[PDB]
Amino acid sequence: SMAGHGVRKEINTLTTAEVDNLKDAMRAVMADHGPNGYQAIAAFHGNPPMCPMPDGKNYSCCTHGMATF
Amino acid sequence: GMTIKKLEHELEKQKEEDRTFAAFLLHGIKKSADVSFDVCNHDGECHFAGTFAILGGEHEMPWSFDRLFR
Amino acid sequence: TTDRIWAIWQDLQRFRKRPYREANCAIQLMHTPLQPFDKSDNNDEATKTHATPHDGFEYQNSFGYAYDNLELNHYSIPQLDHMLQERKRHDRVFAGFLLHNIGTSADGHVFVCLPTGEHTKDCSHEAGMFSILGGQTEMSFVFDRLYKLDITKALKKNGVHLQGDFDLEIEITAVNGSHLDSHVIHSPTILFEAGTDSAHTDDGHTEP
Ligand code: CUO
Repeated sequence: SMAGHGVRKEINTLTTAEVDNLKDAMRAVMADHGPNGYQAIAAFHGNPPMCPMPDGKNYSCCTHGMATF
Repeated sequence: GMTIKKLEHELEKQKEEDRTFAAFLLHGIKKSADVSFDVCNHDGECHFAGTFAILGGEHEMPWSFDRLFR
Repeated sequence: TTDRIWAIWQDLQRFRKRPYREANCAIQLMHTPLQPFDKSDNNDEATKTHATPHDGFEYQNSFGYAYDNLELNHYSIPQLDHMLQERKRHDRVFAGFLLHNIGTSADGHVFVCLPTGEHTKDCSHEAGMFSILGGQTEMSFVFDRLYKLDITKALKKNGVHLQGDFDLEIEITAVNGSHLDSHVIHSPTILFEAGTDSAHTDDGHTEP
């Protein structure tokens, strides 16, 4: 099983193996076209705009200037 | 370096002294901007008060803070 | 349920590929017959045959009773194994108690007090507690080994490291609520447990 919790650690303490895996994983992430792709995820933040408002207007999804941020 | 317990202690220490603050009311200014403000005496002598930034862009959702930024 | 958990451990053991029905500890005790099961007072023939604890391990077919499911907290056996490993991941510090449980049952509470206040938390007073069941009737028994309890979370919370000097304070209370003299009981030890990867030293040089 590959499960458990992920560990987020400091960047300055970069361990070569860790960095390699990240770079490779990121590379693959960037490559994939799928919805769980780099482009798709990035889209959530702002452009292209992912959010609909009921008028049909499109706006950036990220919540800023709010408690929810 | 501080531990949680330590940090809390550190923070309280800050509380001990009186402080003066400038408060800003911020709302969506349709863009990202950097603000710098200085405190000036009547003389006109000024010193750099501080800086804060606003992240934004077109098609941002509208927002306004309920309270002031200190 | 406790018996079921024992069974659970047993099945996990096989996952580990350790022998399921094999104990290589307290060999002397295992062979001993277990009274009163041994005696005629016990009509149950199966139990009498079962008296040696060694035979006890295989509940299945011996006892002829099964459990609907052998899982802990809805975790599959393989799931538990994986779960166990994760726990292993972090370094851990434990307090060990030598239990010479004697007298009536009592509850014990303990926490590690730190020498300073200030910024640092005062005595958390809640390392954890364990209880011991007992009565006057009980035959004297002493644990061969220490009883380990994982202090790590609390210690980290207080922000102490393993190295940090700290004392352990223990309070023993009877069910009655009478305080028991802690002096007689030996103080608990602090053990630090790490995985294979251990730390290298600052002072001195390990490699030649
Ligand atoms: O950008 Cu939307 O917040 Cu960091």
